[PDB]
Amino acid sequence: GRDQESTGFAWWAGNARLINLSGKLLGAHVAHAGLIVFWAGAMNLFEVAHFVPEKPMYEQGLILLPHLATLGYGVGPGGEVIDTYPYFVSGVLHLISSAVLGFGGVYHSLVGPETLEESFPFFGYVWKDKNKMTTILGIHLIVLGLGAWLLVWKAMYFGGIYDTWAPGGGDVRIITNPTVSPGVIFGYLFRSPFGGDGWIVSVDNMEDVIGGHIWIGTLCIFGGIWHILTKPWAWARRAFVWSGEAYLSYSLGAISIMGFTACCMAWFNTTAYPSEFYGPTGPEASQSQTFTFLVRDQRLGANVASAQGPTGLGKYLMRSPTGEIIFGGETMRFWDFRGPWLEPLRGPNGLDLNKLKNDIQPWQERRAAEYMTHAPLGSLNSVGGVATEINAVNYVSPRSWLATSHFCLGFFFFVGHLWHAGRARAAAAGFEKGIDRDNEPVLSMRPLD
Amino acid sequence: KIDISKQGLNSIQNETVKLNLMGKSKTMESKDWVDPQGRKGKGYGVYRFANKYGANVDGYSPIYTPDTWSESGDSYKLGTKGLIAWAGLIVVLLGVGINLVISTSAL
Amino acid sequence: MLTLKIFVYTVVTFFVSLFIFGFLSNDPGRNPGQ
Amino acid sequence: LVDDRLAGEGTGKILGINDPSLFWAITIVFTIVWGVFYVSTREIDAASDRENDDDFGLTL
Amino acid sequence: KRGWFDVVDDWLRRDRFVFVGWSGLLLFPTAYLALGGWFTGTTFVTSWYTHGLASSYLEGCNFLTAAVSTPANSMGHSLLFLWGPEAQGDFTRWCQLGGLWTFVALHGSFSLIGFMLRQFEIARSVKIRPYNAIAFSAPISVFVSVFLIYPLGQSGWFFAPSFGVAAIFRFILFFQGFHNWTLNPFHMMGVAGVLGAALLCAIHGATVENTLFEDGDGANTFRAFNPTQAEETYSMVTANRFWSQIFGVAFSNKRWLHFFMLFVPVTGLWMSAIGVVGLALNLRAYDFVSQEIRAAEDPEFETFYTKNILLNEGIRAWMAAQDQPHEKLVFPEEVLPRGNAL
Amino acid sequence: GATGERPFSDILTSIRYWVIHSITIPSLFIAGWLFVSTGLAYDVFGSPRPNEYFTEDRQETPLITDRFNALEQVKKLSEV
Amino acid sequence: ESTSLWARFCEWVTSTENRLYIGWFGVLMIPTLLTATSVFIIAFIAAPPVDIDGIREPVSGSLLYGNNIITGAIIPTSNAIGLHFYPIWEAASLDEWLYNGGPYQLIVCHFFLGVCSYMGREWELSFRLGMRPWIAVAYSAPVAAATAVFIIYPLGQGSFSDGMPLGISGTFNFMIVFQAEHNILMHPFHMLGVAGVFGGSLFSAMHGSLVTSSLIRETTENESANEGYKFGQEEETYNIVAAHGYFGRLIFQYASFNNSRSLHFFLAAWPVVGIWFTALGISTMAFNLNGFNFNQSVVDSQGRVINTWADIINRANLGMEVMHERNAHNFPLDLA
Ligand SMILES: CCCCCCCCCCCCCCCCCC(=O)OC[C@H](CO[C@@H]1O[C@H](CO[C@H]2O[C@H](CO)[C@H](O)[C@H](O)[C@H]2O)[C@H](O)[C@H](O)[C@H]1O)OC(=O)CCCCCCCCCCCCCCCCC
Ligand code: CLA
Ligand code: CLA
Ligand code: CLA
Ligand SMILES: CCCCCCCCCCCCCCCCCC(=O)OC[C@H](CO[C@@H]1O[C@H](CO)[C@H](O)[C@H](O)[C@H]1O)OC(=O)CCCCCCCCCCCCCCCCC
Ligand SMILES: CCCCCCCCCCCCCCCC(=O)OC[C@H](COP(=O)(O)OC[C@@H](O)CO)OC(=O)CCCCCCCCCCCCCCC
Ligand SMILES: CC1=C(/C=C/C(C)=C/C=C/C(C)=C/C=C/C=C(C)/C=C/C=C(C)/C=C/C2=C(C)CCCC2(C)C)C(C)(C)CCC1
Ligand SMILES: CC1=C(/C=C/C(C)=C/C=C/C(C)=C/C=C/C=C(C)/C=C/C=C(C)/C=C/C2=C(C)CCCC2(C)C)C(C)(C)CCC1
Ligand SMILES: CC1=C(/C=C/C(C)=C/C=C/C(C)=C/C=C/C=C(C)/C=C/C=C(C)/C=C/C2=C(C)CCCC2(C)C)C(C)(C)CCC1
Ligand SMILES: CC/C=C\C/C=C\C/C=C\CCCCCCCC(=O)O
Ligand code: OEX
Ligand SMILES: [Cl-]
Ligand SMILES: [Fe+2]
Repeated sequence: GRDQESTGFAWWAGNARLINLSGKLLGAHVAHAGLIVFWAGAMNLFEVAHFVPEKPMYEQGLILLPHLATLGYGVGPGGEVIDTYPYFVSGVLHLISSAVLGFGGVYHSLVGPETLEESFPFFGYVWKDKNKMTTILGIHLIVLGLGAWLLVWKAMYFGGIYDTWAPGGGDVRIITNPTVSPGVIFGYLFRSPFGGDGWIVSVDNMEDVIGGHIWIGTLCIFGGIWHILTKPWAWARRAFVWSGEAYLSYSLGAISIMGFTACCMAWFNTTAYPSEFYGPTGPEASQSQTFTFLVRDQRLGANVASAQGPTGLGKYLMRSPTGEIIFGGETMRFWDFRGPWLEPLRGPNGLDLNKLKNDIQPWQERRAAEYMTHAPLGSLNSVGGVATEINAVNYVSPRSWLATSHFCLGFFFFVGHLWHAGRARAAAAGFEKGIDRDNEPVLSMRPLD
Repeated sequence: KIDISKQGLNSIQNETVKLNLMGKSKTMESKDWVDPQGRKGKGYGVYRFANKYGANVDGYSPIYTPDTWSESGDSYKLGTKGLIAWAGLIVVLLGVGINLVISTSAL
Repeated sequence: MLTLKIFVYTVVTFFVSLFIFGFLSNDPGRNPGQ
Repeated sequence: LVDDRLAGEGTGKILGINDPSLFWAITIVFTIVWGVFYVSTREIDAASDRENDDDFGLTL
Repeated sequence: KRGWFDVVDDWLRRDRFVFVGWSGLLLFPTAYLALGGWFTGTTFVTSWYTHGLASSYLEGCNFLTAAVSTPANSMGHSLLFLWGPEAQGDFTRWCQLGGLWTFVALHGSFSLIGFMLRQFEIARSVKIRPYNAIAFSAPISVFVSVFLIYPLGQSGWFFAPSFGVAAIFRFILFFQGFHNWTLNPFHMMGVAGVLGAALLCAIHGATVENTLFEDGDGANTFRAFNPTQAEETYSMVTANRFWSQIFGVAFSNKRWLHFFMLFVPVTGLWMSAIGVVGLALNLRAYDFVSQEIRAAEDPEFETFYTKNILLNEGIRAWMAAQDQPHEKLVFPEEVLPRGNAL
Repeated sequence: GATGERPFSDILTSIRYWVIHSITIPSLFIAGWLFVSTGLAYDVFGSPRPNEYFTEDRQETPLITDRFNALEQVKKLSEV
Repeated sequence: ESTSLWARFCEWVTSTENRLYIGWFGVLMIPTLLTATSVFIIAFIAAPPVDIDGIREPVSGSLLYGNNIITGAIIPTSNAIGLHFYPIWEAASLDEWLYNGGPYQLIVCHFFLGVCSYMGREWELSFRLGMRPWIAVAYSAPVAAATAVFIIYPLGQGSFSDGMPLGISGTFNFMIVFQAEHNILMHPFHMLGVAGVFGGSLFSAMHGSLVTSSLIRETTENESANEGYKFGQEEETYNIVAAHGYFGRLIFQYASFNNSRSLHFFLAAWPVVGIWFTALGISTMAFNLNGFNFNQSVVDSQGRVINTWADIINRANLGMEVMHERNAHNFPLDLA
């Protein structure tokens, strides 16, 4: 290693001593990737070993297994786990590959070449060499595009992916006609983030997901090819700071945005995050509660359409601010919800009174009751229910865990982007270690008013 | 004003750690020194006014001075017989304690 | 109401374009460092 | 109906454009500012006493 | 030094790892006894016979729910000595009756007195000014008004805070429900003082750390300082210009800056103490009579103040039965205020 | 500098120190364990065991009503 | 000499000779903040009642409608609207716009953009003056707290009506309802935030008193020491060694800070981390991850429940829960 004597960086900032050491930096990155794969495999093995078939996935605190279920692995019609062997296979493969990755990282960090700019010119680089950095960026863009295309191939030729909107209940479908319309793809991208619109979180069928992935794979491959063959222009050289910490800050900001988007998608989406494996969402539980109370009160001989509440608005059915027929109560704020068990009862102008008066199905009622009781509310020590409940239920929704953790991560990485962007801009200018007593900039300016 | 030799940091084996504790670094006073990110040095060193005030804050109030350590304590006077007696006593006490914990509990 | 929307859109795009094209105009070079 | 309204909230339009006039306003203002910047970006660069070669920019 | 006083002063005011001083004789025993009493009460002593709860680790409570509980309301304002006419020398029954709370409080007050005296003595020995000793008056006033004056103006020690986390939370919620403590201007000044003190601390730390001087060649700037140096380590001119162009106003006097830093939280805490002293006699700024009259005459007038009033009413009605066992309040379920479907 | 006591770094890295304190700390730990397990903690400080919260006489929470007869009242309430 | 119109405009915008720095972030900051300020003042003075719960029960919050400073507020947007975008041009008339709670959304959006631009402008002036750019990082804690109470909580609860009102009594109502629904007092992140503010006050008073106690004599007794300090002077005005000696004899030697830079970094770091954690706690509780629930935890041998201070807190929460909205609920569970 090194020391503060010959570096100027303390032990709590020791990873900054390998900014200009290409081999050791590569070793550190490979070791970290091995750590990530190790966690994936170990967590998959931990979750597969603690899974019982008498309870749904969201009732047992699983977050990695529902990811494999949505890919159509070991699941059946209706969203019931049938086989649990592919999860074991995936976990074993990840855990074993982590060993190779960790060995590579340890080798490159301990006994590998310290600075690979003289023995391996192809892999060597300088942070200020724009062409080499752009070439590396293009290579990794090509790799990511290949990964997106690999995801696309699964839904088409290798058995497909789980579709929660499939006719006759959710099942593993095959996507034959993806939506590759420019108007459809641009509609999701340049949509408002507010209610009703929802930006890209509002994607409501797997055809749109597969079409967007085709688009993103093609774009990434083309951009990688473009960057391999070119170098930044004058307007780009005039606008950016060119150093390793600057590149790190850019990446930190990008992945902070990604983390916030992931949190929102986990909280709100139902297509890519089926409720069969993640439980009901926020609005879904409220809509289910109103639906089941309407059904129960209708079974007791009541007129749900003409029933009037304490405020005079409607106990079960009211009108949305645009005219659509929606559920009444405080769930009037969640009328944008759209779920597979509720859509069949919805007509062109909202809920159909005759359909919910004569054509409500027992499976719909069971889904509504289950999503009502398993609402995404809980406590830090995993106690289900509102904050004024008793210790009877040990449950916290998998959506809550992912949403909270990823919001925290996104905020902290935004703060990291701020820190590193500021430090890079200051260090490149040349005053990151303090002000110069001999030449203080403020002393040379005219005093203010 | 401050004598570095009288600060009690002369009994440290590791030269780099010794230099770290006095707030000194021979590498950094060179005009051609470059830190990991790639910034040249102005020859100040760790502290600009090291000659004016004697030493740094590290060389002013150290918290690890092996010179002031007691001459005894680096060797056990009781020797091997004391260690053997200690081993016997700790084995006996551990047995007695585990027996008492098991007996006083509900098995 | 459409006139208000057009006016607000014009104002917002004016200010955002000013921001973008000002930060694109060799901003890192405006520092007192030597 | 009793009155009239734009009726566009919660629809999912690209950039919220329901009328081409908004697109025209955005494009015209952006183009004006871009042209003003484009005329002067040559003079602005020359204030650094350096040429915009491959080594230009703030580097470390 | 030949006299008894002289030799005792020579030994007491010695240069040592732990300074004892003349005030140590009052500080160390009382502080040790208060800490030990709190730890013993939270670990072993219960609260079943005085409050009807469990407040110890022995009974199955964690760090948050363990506390030293106040005596029963029947005891009034009794000082509850170990030898008093209630415990009568019985240690176990003294612990069961709630005498450990008064023990801890009475020893803690004298420990606070001894600590301010120690601050004064150490300041005088080093020949500096006693502004640190002056600053402790705000915590001492807060402790005196909350733990002594407020219970002394109530039914008894039963309504004092209990030395615990969840007990303090219950005390806070009780103060909200019954006194409308959030609507007290003195509490508003206290909140402003505390938040402004935090603001000042953060902003001063950041401003000093980001206007440093280049006194070294290393990126670790903590090693470019020496306490005996003459020149200041940061640029006051640069800091002043930055904050003048960003905020509009800025400090130009270090002494005034640091006195303001001292002045803000002390004043906030003193104002809150005055408010609690006033609240000890149920002199609460609870309601606005004009708003109540307008809402009574007009069934359409509603503001957030009325909603807060309803919330306080619900808190009182639903907490009264268990929080005050001595009143023996039995409330039928149909008299408790309640909303629709909730 | 130093106020005239042995440095903590010197003491904590001593064979004598770790020979003396390989007995005292475990002895205190075992003493506390035996204090709790032998029932002394309940008897000294008067805390109720899990089976002594409610007696056959009263099935409600205790309440002390008299200030000067408090000793006798708490003696009666604690009766098993 | 600048000649182009754009070059002159850039030189003026990025000028360090202005009385108040403009910058490129100030270009975004000034109009948004002015818009929010104007709408806030006009609504606080003369706005009509706003239907906040969507149950046709308007709530007054304006001075002209029978309120004082303590009682006045800006009522959040209607519950019927939800998270939908409600700009001024989406209303049939200004009378309808003011009835549903438009000004709250307008002010909230403009204020969020303005505070983000304010932090950016802090960085910008730090760069232009030749400083180190982390005063902006310090400001991120209050920025995150404001975002959490104004944006993230409505985002997770599905409506802007669950947002914090722009008033005093409205703030107290927000706090009480938050406690009744999430048990915020039992949240470790709220405990960390409380520790942060209490420690910030402690350390601010401690530092101010220690610096004021070591002032070197440069005046007489008929004038203040502030007159003893001269702006722009080079020598230090107080005895760091004397203050360190006093503190190290007050507690013990190795507890005080001998390094002024380290002491000021600690002063900066404590409250910032505390507020970061409390804002993270609010944002986490937005997605219904409440605090510790030690209700009916202590149970005796026969199975009966022994109460605790946590149970008393639960009784208070039940009291303030069944009354936070009297007529807005038709079903037993508050799932939102
Ligand atoms: C180009 C630059 C930006 C330009 C535009 C800027 C506008 C700024 C306006 C000012 C106000 C600030 C922004 C407010 C955002 C509010 C987001 C919201 O109400 O909701 C967020 C939306 C969620 O949309 C939801 O999407 C849902 C999707 O619908 C459908 O979703 C599924 C589809 O299958 C299901 O079928 C489901 O039933 C169905 O309803 C619904 O439509 C909901 O009504 C809808 O609200 O997420 C999303 O847009 C995805 C994630 C968005 C970004 C991250 C948001 C969280 C972080 C905030 C910022 C950082 C804070 C921390 C740092 C602080 C310090 C700096
Ligand atoms: C260091 C100082 C100190 C101080 C100030 C206190 C203060 C207090 N203690 Mg604590 N205490 C201490 C140390 C101290 N304690 C020690 C070392 C122990 C041993 C563990 C205790 C154990 C203890 C117990 C067990 C109790 C207290 C309690 C109290 C209160 C006692 C009330 C009383 O009537 O006092 C006595 C009154 C006085 C005024 C004494 C002063 C009289 C002067 C000196 C005249 C001397 C004249 C006399 C006629 C002649 C004697 C001389 C001759 C015998 C040689 C008071 C708040 C009580 C409590 O808190 O109740 C809730 C209680 O129960 N204390
Ligand atoms: C995420 C993980 C991580 C990784 C991969 C690295 C990586 C690296 N660190 Mg950093 N570091 C980290 C976290 C990490 N660090 C943290 C948390 C801190 C704060 C304490 C630091 C502080 C720090 C300092 C102060 C320094 C480094 C340095 C180094 C580099 C040189 C290694 C070396 O010389 O000493 C390795 C020393 C040893 C011989 C220990 C070997 C133990 C091995 C590696 C354990 C892993 C083995 C595993 C159990 C089995 C794998 C085998 C396989 C077959 C399965 C290395 C690339 C050095 C540097 O700057 O280089 C120029 C250095 O000066 N780091
Ligand atoms: C991994 C991510 C990635 C990254 C980090 C970069 C990074 C960079 N790109 Mg590359 N690029 C990528 C992927 C990426 N690119 C892809 C996928 C493509 C194919 C479209 C390109 C095509 C491309 C071109 C054509 C150019 C660059 C340039 C640059 C540089 C300028 C920075 C900049 O964006 O200005 C900051 C960003 C802006 C001012 C605004 C951009 C935001 C756009 C306009 C949003 C709307 C999207 C757009 C209309 C595309 C359609 C959407 C889609 C659905 C079809 C920088 C080195 C420039 C250059 O230097 O080339 C050598 C340049 O001229 N890139
Ligand atoms: C993408 C290029 C970015 C270039 C650099 C930008 C730098 C920053 C500039 C300032 C940005 C903030 C102010 C913006 C104000 C104008 C926008 C506005 O108010 O729109 C508000 C309008 C609302 O539009 C509404 O639409 C309704 C129907 O849907 C009705 O028609 C309403 O009348 C209408 O107002 O929304 C939009 O214009 C949609 C914007 C979509 C943006 C997609 C960006 C995709 C690429 C980036 C992806 C990541 C984005 C960040 C995500 C994480 C965030 C934490
Ligand atoms: C575009 C700009 C964006 C941000 C704008 C910010 C505007 C606010 C500025 C307020 C300055 C007022 C200072 C007065 C006093 C004054 O003149 O200050 C000036 C004072 C000068 O200090 P000196 O070192 O020169 O003093 C020397 C000594 O000898 C004094 O005796 O500096 C300070 O104390 C800074 C602390 C200001 C703290 C102000 C906080 C806010 C106050 C509360 C606001 C209530 C609003 C109610 C609305 C209904
Ligand atoms: C350099 C460095 C570092 C780092 C490091 C790292 C990060 C590493 C990693 C590493 C890694 C990352 C590793 C890994 C490994 C792995 C392995 C070794 C595995 C194994 C496995 C197995 C053996 C399995 C088995 C099985 C099967 C087959 C089936 C089922 C069952 C079981 C599970 C049993 C540190 C920080 C120290 C610092 C200094 C420097
Ligand atoms: C897959 C998928 C999809 C698709 C997607 C896509 C296709 C996307 C794209 C995306 C994109 C395409 C994005 C972009 C972005 C961008 C950005 C975010 C930018 C930024 C920028 C910046 C930040 C800048 C800055 C600046 C300025 C302004 C000034 C000067 C300086 C600088 C340059 C720095 C969908 C949804 C359909 C469905 C689902 C799935
Ligand atoms: C009552 C009384 C008394 C007194 C007593 C005493 C003085 C005692 C003491 C006692 C004591 C003196 C105790 C203590 C205890 C302690 C403890 C129980 C501790 C614990 C700790 C912990 C649990 C820790 C934790 C942690 C960790 C591990 C990590 C980091 C953070 C912390 C540090 C928090 C007398 C007889 C005089 C008289 C009568 C009455
Ligand atoms: C000289 C010809 C060369 C290039 C011109 C090419 C294409 C012009 C195409 C479209 C211009 C109008 C764009 C309108 C966008 C949509 C507006 C709306 O949604 O109302
Ligand atoms: O609005 Mn305001 O507070 Ca959210 O929870 Mn449901 O809704 Mn209403 O109640 Mn609770
Ligand atoms: Cl409802
Ligand atoms: Fe200071």
